[PDB]
Amino acid sequence: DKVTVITSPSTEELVSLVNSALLEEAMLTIFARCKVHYDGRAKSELGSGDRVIIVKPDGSFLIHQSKKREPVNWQPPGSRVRLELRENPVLVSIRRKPRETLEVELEEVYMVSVFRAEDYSEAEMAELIFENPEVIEPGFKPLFREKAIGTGIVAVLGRDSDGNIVVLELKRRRAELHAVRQLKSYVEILREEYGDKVRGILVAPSLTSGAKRLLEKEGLEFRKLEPPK
Amino acid sequence: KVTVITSPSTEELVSLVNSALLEEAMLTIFARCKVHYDGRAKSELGSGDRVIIVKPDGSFLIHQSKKREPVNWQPPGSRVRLELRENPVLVSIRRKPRETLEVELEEVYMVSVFRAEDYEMAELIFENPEVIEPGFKPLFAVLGRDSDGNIVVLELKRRRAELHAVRQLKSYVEILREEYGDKVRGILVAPSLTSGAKRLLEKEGLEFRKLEP
Repeated sequence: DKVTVITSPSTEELVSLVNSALLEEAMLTIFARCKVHYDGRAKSELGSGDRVIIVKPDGSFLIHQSKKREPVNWQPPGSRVRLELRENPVLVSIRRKPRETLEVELEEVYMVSVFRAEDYSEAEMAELIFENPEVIEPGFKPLFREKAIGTGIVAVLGRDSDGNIVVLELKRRRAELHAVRQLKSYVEILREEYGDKVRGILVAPSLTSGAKRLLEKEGLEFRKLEPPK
Repeated sequence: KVTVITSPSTEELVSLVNSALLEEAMLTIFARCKVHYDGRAKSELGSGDRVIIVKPDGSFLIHQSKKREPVNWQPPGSRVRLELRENPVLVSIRRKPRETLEVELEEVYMVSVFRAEDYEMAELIFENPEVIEPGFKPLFAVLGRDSDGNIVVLELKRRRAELHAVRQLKSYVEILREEYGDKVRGILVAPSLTSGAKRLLEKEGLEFRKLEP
């Protein structure tokens, strides 16, 4: 029961999902043609128009119009939300301290949705590669690991299926551009010595797309690995 | 107006995203996702359930289950494209300054497409006086007569009524009380009042009626 969705709901349906959401501490999201009234210190009035309404379990109220960025009207966490029936169903958000009120009259509700959403060491990578070389490449033979020459960089030297030297630069975190530059340098050294057979490979959970660009541009490669925890 | 799909295969996802991009419609997707944001400015957030809203103007909004502001967002005047990968990724490109915001969609709960784009009375009282109260006789702000033969004051406002004309109504019914005394009544006519206006209206004894142009 992760997501409930009712498209063009009825009154009893709307009240059902809305109240169930409010009670169950879930995220309520409603796409609607509505009319907006903000009564308070800074007065605001919005007429009929298509809007997205977002009500968080902590009380946060958000009204998003068709454009821009920020909400056209919003209420802070800790505020109070309730659905009261009138000629058309009305979503009332009461912020306290200071006490101000935001009423959203729902003219037509196109969609109502209840979204239940929960809140909230590179060496082990190397040793993992050694334990199972079949992670990186087929018939991959790892040879040795090496670290901390003039830096903190870690590396794995090995041989591939067809015999070429392979360097592996491991990054615990997401792989930046800098990592690709260092890998490139290692590779160009190894190239200078053992010849051009050698190919380097980046090992890291992911990368910035810039890093992928630089990778495909300098002839290097990438391999996906997730650090154990 | 609204097109929704629950637990989509990547075909459905990419289809609906392309539909949002083509038709200039609002794209809303509830998903458990992993959030990467990179550039000269850097932000990284792990797995969790989030709501993803892409507006036709290029605005990108990623909302978590709490607080208020988006957990990550991209300004209006940007570029959003969905690319298939290990898991399908929404990539929002901001240029000048150039930074990029990608969400890896691990589990996609729903995908939705949504359309867009929004952005005197005195005579009406004279004609059909039953508008104010049953058995109402209008005379000549607006002065009138309640069927008990009483002075009835009307102060008319067009849009939502704050407390200004409530003070006005108080003073008007007060001088009308100087002449004609008790049972003389002021009335606030407007499509809507404010809580303050409502309370001041109720305490000082005045009244209210619903009328819209």
